[PDB]
Amino acid sequence: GPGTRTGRLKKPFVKVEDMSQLYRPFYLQLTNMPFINYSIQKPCSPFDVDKKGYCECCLQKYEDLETHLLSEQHRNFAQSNQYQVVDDIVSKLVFDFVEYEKDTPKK
Amino acid sequence: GVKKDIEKLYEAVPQLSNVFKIEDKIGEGTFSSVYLATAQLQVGPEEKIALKHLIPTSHPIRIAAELQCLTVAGGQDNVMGVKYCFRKNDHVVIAMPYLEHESFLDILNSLSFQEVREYMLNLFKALKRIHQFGIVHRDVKPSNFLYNRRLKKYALVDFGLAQGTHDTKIELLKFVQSEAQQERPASLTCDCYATDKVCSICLSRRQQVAPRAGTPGFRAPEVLTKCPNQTTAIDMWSAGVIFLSLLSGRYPFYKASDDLTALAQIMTIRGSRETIQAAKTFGKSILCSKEVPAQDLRKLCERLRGAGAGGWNEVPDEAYDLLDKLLDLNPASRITAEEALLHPFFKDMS
Amino acid sequence: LTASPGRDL
Ligand SMILES: Nc1ncnc2c1ncn2[C@@H]1O[C@H](COP(=O)(O)OP(=O)(O)O)[C@@H](O)[C@H]1O
Ligand SMILES: [Zn+2]
Ligand SMILES: [Zn+2]
Ligand SMILES: [Zn+2]
Ligand SMILES: [Zn+2]
Repeated sequence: GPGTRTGRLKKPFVKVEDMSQLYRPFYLQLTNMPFINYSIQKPCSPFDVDKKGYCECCLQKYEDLETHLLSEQHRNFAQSNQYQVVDDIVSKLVFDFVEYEKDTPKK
Repeated sequence: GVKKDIEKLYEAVPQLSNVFKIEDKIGEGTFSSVYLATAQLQVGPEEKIALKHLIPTSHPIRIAAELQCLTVAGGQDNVMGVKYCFRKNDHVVIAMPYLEHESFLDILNSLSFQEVREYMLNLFKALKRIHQFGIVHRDVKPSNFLYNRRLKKYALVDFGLAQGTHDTKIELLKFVQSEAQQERPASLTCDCYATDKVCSICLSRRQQVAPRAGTPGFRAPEVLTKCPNQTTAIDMWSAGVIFLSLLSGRYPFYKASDDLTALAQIMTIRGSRETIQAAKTFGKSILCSKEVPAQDLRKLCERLRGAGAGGWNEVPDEAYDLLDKLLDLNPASRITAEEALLHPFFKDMS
Repeated sequence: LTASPGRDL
């Protein structure tokens, strides 16, 4: 069992393993294996039984998107030259919308 | 709520305030928000525009690759194109033509069978187009394939998860290849292989890395089992899942909160021995504690959809044959988009 | 039915 890390999986289970045996298997154990339910009314699935993330610029997990975006590290990346690859594509598109002058308050 | 989001978008990208009237938020997803806006054209009438605000945590190369898919592959063959793109710092907004569209769930039970044929044909036109450029979309599902029933217009959207084939013609997707790069044992092998056993050898091995960006319920079996070398075939599997929803009337068809539960549901539909056999061909040993037979697709879909009227009363064998080829558990033999357009299901069409 | 949180690169 758990102490020796040796034993057998409680059933039901699914086990997947790469045939090279280079990698850890991965397992699924659930109380009930899937059952096709034809009685549940369409469009429900026949299997129906019923701001956190990673910043790719900073290479950092965050728990609140808005908070991360205001951080000093993220602001420095946002204002850097790292977006030249985007601007290079944009410069080949054609702008065909009407652009208005800014409205200034009067009196 | 929506009002503050719109105000913040104008603040984030101030040029938008001189071009667009942003009217509403029409999409909220993991990597973007999409807004409906009106603009005036220099030489045409007023147009409705979809403004896609990419999440500002997106890496610039990922932003540019999405844009390059739209500019290079998009704009024809039912693939969305791009009109312009606005950037201020980390805020990028892609302006696209707005296609008014159906909710898939809403129309699922009123589509005619002929309209299901037309929908699938036009989906395969879009997939043939992107696959020609070596784009693996990874997230083919109804919310990424816009459908206007009245105008019979279609648009594959959202290249935010896409990866390149080794062959890809999208330059920036060479920086986001679908081929995984692995991380960085006293006994290589153990006696647990292909049994219900675990031991200290196999449990202590490193984890395999493989791509899986996408949406639960639409991932092909080779994705679920961590095949590091995925191809455009994963998109054809996803198209099969859309077709399965259309023929069964059930959406979402699969409902699973993790990859192996999704695989267990696929085995319950397509059979465990069949799935195990296919997985061996791409290097994966699957063991299930119970054998389950493959379902006949006609009986399954017709029992889940219920009594058919008109075209639904006599669905042709060719439909379920095409479904079987799209839901081929073996990604090497799975039908391609080019082949799907030639399938007899599409007799007498465009 | 949203995309999972993670993607490549
Ligand atoms: N060009 C467009 N025209 C009309 N609606 C669009 C367009 N692009 C996106 N949408 C709407 O916005 C939703 C989100 O679009 P998408 O590109 O998938 O972003 P996300 O990754 O946030 O879901 C779509 O399902 C669709 O309803
Ligand atoms: Zn950041
Ligand atoms: Zn999307
Ligand atoms: Zn072992
Ligand atoms: Zn099983």
